[PDB]
Amino acid sequence: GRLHSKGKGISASAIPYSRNPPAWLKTTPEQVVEQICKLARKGATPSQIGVILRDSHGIAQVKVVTGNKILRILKSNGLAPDIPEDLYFLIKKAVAVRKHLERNRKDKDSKFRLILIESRIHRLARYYKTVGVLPPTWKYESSTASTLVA
Amino acid sequence: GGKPRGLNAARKLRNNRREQRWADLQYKKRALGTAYKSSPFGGSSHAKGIVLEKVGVEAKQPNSAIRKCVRVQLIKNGKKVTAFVPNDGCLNFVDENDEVLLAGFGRKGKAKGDIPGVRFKVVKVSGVGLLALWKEKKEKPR
Amino acid sequence: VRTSVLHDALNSINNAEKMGKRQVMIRPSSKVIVKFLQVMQRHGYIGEFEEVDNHRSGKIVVQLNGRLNKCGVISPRYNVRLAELEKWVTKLLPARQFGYVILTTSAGIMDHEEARRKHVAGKIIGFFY
RNA sequence: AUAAGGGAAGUCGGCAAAAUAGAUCCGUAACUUCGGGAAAAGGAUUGGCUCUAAGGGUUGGGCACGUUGGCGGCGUGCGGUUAACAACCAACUUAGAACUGGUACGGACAGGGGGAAUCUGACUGUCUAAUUAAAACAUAGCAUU
RNA sequence: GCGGGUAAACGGCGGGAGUAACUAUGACUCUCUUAAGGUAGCCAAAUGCCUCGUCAUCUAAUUAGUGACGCGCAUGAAUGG
RNA sequence: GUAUUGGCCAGCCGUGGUGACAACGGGUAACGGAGGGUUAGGGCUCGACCCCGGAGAAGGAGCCUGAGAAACGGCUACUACA
RNA sequence: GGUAAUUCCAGCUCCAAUAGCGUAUAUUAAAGUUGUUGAGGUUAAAAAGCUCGUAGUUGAACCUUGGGCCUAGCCCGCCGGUACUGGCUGGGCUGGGCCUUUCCUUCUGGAGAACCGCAUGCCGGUGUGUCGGGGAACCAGGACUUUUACUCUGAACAAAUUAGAUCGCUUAAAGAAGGCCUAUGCUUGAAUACAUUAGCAUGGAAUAAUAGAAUAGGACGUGUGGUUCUAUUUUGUUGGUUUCUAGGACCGCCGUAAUGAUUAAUAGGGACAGUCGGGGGCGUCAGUAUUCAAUUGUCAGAGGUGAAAUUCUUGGAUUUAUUGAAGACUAACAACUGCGAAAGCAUUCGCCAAGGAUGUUUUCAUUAAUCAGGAACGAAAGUUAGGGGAUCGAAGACGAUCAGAUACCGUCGUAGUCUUAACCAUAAACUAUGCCGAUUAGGGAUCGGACGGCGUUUAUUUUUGACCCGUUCGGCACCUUACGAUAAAUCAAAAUGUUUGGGCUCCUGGGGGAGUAUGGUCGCAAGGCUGAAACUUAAAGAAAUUG
RNA sequence: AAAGUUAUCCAAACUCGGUCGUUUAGAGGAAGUAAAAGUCGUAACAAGGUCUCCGUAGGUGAACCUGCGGAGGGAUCAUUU
Repeated sequence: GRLHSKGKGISASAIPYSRNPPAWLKTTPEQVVEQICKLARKGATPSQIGVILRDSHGIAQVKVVTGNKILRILKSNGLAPDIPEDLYFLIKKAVAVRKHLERNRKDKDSKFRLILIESRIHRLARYYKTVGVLPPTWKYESSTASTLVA
Repeated sequence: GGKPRGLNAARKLRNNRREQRWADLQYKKRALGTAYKSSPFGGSSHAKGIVLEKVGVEAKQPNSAIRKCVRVQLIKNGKKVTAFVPNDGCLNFVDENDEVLLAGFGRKGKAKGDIPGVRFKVVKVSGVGLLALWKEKKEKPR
Repeated sequence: VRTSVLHDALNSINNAEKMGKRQVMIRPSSKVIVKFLQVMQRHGYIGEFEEVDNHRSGKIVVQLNGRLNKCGVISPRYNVRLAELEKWVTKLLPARQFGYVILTTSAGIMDHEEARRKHVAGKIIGFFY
């Protein structure tokens, strides 16, 4: 029911039964791409760009109007990041707790909690390599993990 | 309940059976071969021995009697055991130094009835057999 | 997690028959279940079944006509010879004169008493009577 | 200083003497305060002569299309990285092979005998100059006023 | 002088009668005596007279050596075990 | 070198080979198989022994004759018996 | 069996098998007490203290179905006739051909039928003939095709043994013989099936895996340059040379095309938004109470028990008031209420990192479940060095009770109880109930989030807060009932199990000996982990009923 | 062309050490099981007369006591502003 917990949740998002853009939008696909690229240039990430595009003006679901996904669009325009978002975000958590442990040496629970993050990181990295997204020698040395972040 | 059931999982089923097989008592005594090493009889059915003395054995609680046992030393190994004469008034047919033949009680190691701790019984004496003397169909050699 | 949708569907059907209802829902759709339902339907053990549709796995709804008993499934896909079928029909069937074991062959998902006629064999999936 | 055969049978007691001994290569137990025991125990080689191999330094390349200077030095601008070359200079240490001898070769000097246990002091150290160097004294550790 | 404290202060740490289904001994009991009556450990030991104690091992032969036994003339806990 | 291939052997040169899918080692009152005993189906257990294959002639090694032997109702030496 | 023996020793009578019966040891069925089919794990023997994770096992849905014609072989129903014969436009089952976007690779050679035109001939046709033109069945030869698992059919594979056909050795176990008339003779059998794993061919294409075009390094062309190599037989013969020509490798321009990417799982991960919690760490704030100390005031016994007694007192006990110090702990609110993987966690504020549920027309796209060895945390007691040492309090000393009392009752009191830096890794670590997933019955309470609604309440008010009614998601629990389960007690799981198979890990096999001995390994030690045998025994044990 | 003889090779057999495996002798020590009539107490089963049991630590002729932290398999499913 959940990877690393004892509880189950079903707070998902239901996708409508309509593969046609609402008529009132009346927006062409050609103009859609530039604003997406605009936010990526200012420094945003594919996940968060969608919520502004959805909230601020018009398109609820990019796929129907465009025919392709945000990452697919970005990859063909050479703005795709080197390391996939899911792997990147996890690392950001692991580094911060490490800094906490060196000052607070008696925080036993976080030591247990820390075990979870890289175990998730290791499990996710294995899949990326066997499909061909990551080079087959990437290893995530716990020492230099900071360099990977930036 | 709790077995492995997959199609490519014959190895686990074989391993568990061979391991859990040892908790059985009947099978385990055969594999280790304790009877051959330990039992006074080296896996055989009968044996011959020489008589040392005659002893009386007291019965257990509900009964009360003297069970009239005998002391024997085997020729194969030279160990000494106790044997139950199994008839009525036969202690007048066995004397000292008479080279008797022994069998078991048919309980496969444990003691039968009330006699506290004897696992064998005399079948022959001077090669004549007990029942022959009892029904006076023969005579002992002189 | 879900590992045998065919077993899940059959289990739901059995509950209704022993409780006496006339309707069951089936959440995951697949060719194997839908063809499995047809083999009973050609013998009358079930009634009319409706397939809904959405861009997803897809639900199914059939209404139970009664006159149906235990219908199970064998989870480990065994290998059956054409000679070792009398063993299986002796194994799990109330009687010889009726009941059906269902196989999968290269000629399609089908049952015995015709596999004997067509001289075919394959793997076992279930049974119903 | 040396002695045939025996090898502690001598004597309170192996007292005195003999035996092992350098270097290179193998192998090394119980026990333990895991640092030791350990050169444990126990084995093999060692000359002469003729050869072979390995372990370095210094100086040039280094080009072209001009330049100031008495063939050459600097101040240029470029390129180019010899599957690395050529000349000269200098001691020793290590390894391998053949031949050879009355089978000998750390040829003199120099140069540990070893093992299984018991009593007693933890260890390095100190004292009766001129009969006793020890189990005696001292020591770090512990405790008391 | 009378009354309390103090043993890693000096030192000390016993005798006598009955008894369990052969016997034998005495867990247990009764009794005298003072401040308490040798606990954990160890042994013919550099500490044991009787003594060349008794048993095993080492030798052809051992008052010597080692391992056990313990009513120990007269072992024993910082006079440290 | 053998009747012939082969790390079978002699020289020079590389650093490899097997393993939790159980290597290496230890036990077997263990010659292997065709097969015997008992049964709903699935099995459990035995197999020195009349047929096929392997090894041995007290224990080890060495050899002559011949197409074929490391032979033993053939020889040589040691061990243990006699 | 203890003086009338249903059981000993004897006579009579009777029972079972019978030329055989008894006894001992080994093995099989009985044994669903080894359990893949097919066995237990709340209390009877047994779910590791809890979580992470590698070998190993198992893994959501989705890509050619349907319809329209023709034909064959076989069974049943029907009619009728003589076991035999024909018929139904009979009903079916198996198979083979075409059409619907689907048909089914290709080259060379062989012989040759049906359909076609000729005439010698007969009754709209045929042998005619070295007459000739098509596309197709077979054979031979060559080239091309995702790979394993699975199933069908073939080949090959001792004799004896197993099942099994035939023959009156006088029958049978056996044997492979024999049979007919009259015969100088004739005639037969010595069959058949299986083994089943591995290897060799063939048909099938569901089921379970695996690869293909995404920075196009993609497919095709008798379009068209190019640069490289190989070289038949023909020009009398040989050698060398060349043009054309045949083939192969690499690489450009142009043309052809619907030019190449599955859903977004009541699978999983991550991002985002407002909340939520006695989850954790570091610092910091506050609170009485206990003990001691100082100041202050008086006058006799005070403490303690079922009742006594130790101990303390005019150097004033006990009691009263103000002030100070030390250490531990956060009462009442506090509950069938919360959080955490468990052990556990309750005073304020500040800092630091973390988490579930909810909301969501954001994002990736199978990335998942459980885990032998392996690893992190792990109450209390205990160990090694410091600090601190208020209160309680192992060991111990005294006072009582008691025949004794090394205890239960009382006064003190050392280690310890607290903390810092390191060890130990066991508990009735209990829900005596492993983890993931699906279905199954009614109800009212309760915690967190969201949604809808008439009202009330008091707010620089109105939105909101708070109270009421209802719906929904996720938790800690409870009440009635059994359609179900169990031996029962009881259970919404301990159900969906003789009508037995969703996936994965661990543990037990009558009671003792025994969590002992020996070996290995971790630890300063106490000890932890792994873990037998000899021997002994007919009962130990669970739930419920009557006394 | 025999005896003999020089240098390699295959090698039985013997001596000494090391390691592994099997059988077995022993002064003495510490146990467990059975046969019970003995002897000393009464720990457990009732609120067994101090509720029982678990982990740990110390002590005591013996069953056993006490301290700290747990459990009910208890002698309580339950007490109101």
